[PDB]
Amino acid sequence: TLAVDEIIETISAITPMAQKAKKYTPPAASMQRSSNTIWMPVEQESPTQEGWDLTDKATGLLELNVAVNMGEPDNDFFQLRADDLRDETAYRRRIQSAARKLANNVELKVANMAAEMGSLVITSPDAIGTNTADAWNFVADAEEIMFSRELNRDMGTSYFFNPQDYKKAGYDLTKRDIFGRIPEEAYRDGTIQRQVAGFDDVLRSPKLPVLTKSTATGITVSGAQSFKPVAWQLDNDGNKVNVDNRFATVTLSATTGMKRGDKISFAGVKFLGQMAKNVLAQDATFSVVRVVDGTHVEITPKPVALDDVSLSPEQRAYANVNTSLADAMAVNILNVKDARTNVFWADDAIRIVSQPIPANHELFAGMKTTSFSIPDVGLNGIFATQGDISTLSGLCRIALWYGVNATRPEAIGVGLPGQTA
Amino acid sequence: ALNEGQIVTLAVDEIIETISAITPMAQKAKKYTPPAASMQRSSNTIWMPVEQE
Amino acid sequence: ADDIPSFQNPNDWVFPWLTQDTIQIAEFYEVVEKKETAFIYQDPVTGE
Amino acid sequence: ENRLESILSRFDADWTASDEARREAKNDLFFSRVSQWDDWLSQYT
Repeated sequence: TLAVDEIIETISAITPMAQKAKKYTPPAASMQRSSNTIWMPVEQESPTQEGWDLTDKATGLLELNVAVNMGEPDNDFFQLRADDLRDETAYRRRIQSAARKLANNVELKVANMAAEMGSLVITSPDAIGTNTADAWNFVADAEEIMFSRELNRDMGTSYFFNPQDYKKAGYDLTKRDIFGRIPEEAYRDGTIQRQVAGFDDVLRSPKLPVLTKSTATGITVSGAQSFKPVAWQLDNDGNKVNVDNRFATVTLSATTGMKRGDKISFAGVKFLGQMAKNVLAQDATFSVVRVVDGTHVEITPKPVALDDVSLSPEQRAYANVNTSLADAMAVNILNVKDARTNVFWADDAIRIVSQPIPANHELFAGMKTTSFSIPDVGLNGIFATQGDISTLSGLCRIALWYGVNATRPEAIGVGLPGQTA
Repeated sequence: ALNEGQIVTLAVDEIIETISAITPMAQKAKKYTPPAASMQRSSNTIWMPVEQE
Repeated sequence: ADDIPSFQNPNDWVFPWLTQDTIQIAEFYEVVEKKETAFIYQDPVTGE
Repeated sequence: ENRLESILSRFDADWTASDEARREAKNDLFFSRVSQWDDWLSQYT
């Protein structure tokens, strides 16, 4: 048996979304007592009254907020036998592969969260390679829906194609019967362009999810409902507890065939100009976040109605939907067919909270803990090693404690080509 | 007013002392440190003589 | 002197027969580097 | 905030950091000054 040290490298993955996502490291000492949840305010919107005599019409101040928290460690526990030779030959390569897999898992979490809590939904009735400049139209629809809603894009925007649609865009570019500079670039290399239709970062991602179609049909809103912006509310004991602004529990006729990730739109509700409060020509799109009970769901954009008479003026200043729900409004599902999602967002919509695992303390004697800097994704974990003779082995564990958060779900989007049938 | 703002909880860390005891007998009692780790068996005790009469 | 002090004993179990019957205290020295005001006088004899 | 707590935290950190070297140095001093037979666990005979 002849054997060498030559390695046949087999995989090489890329992690653009995790790299681009901002990473937050709040103080662990305070986070320990705050139950790993920290609250951040939201940009304040003020009401407006016009007239001369405004007696007893003075409003109040209302500032809503969101909350960001984390999950559980994403470890690489594995036991290593000392006597075996195929383990000594493989230990260090296993450590390297563990680092790469942890980075890949972080990227997968980012992509899935972005594609599942993306309020803005752009859909197409056919494939991208159907008409000329259809990929450009797909990007421009997203850019226009972000522009019309007046969403803050100071940090920057991003658009991630899946490889199939990226290839379709390149094919559309190269079938132009001409060669300027963009067509020659799209011919020599597969890249369409670094900036398209107003986005300042257009990339392709191999780890974008596939949005399986929803079997839900014939669902109507059960009972007229009103959702009111609020910052805190009183609990049973009278204490004021904060309220997250990126959720709203609606009651439907029956939540069968719905899951986390589907996109819905009620018949009648229309988007607003956020700051200016002008009715748009586009249907309001929501993403169902959690299917609680059997007749309720939780949608991520809270549907504050401009025509709601039960809203105080300061609450109505935050309205993003031109009307409320009226006990019969049929809800149309938007993902009626499987499609690998293209995902666009504002760069300050997805963040990655991270925390240390203080296993270097004097409490954990008998085991050695050091730090472990993940490449690609810029994160820290711990690398802990312990021994054992009850099995004559050693345990190695690479732990990483973080959590992806979507602070502005109204900024993230989802592109769905070919949503016919 | 109706300033529906944001509410936090402030747990500050200046403790309130409640317990203050004294040990007047143990301090008076003499301490000894023999190097005999067999006393765990409780049948191994140190024998010391008594002044003769 | 009546309030007998105590501190982390550096001699854990001296092992002749009996303890030294000692009292432990600590002195903590700390150095602070800071800018402090200085006055520029004129020497009546000579030298600015 | 408490001066006592800050001083004690600093002292405890240094004391736990210098634990092994201090133990070895104390053992060296005892070995070189008092006796080379440290037999108190050997009392089972």
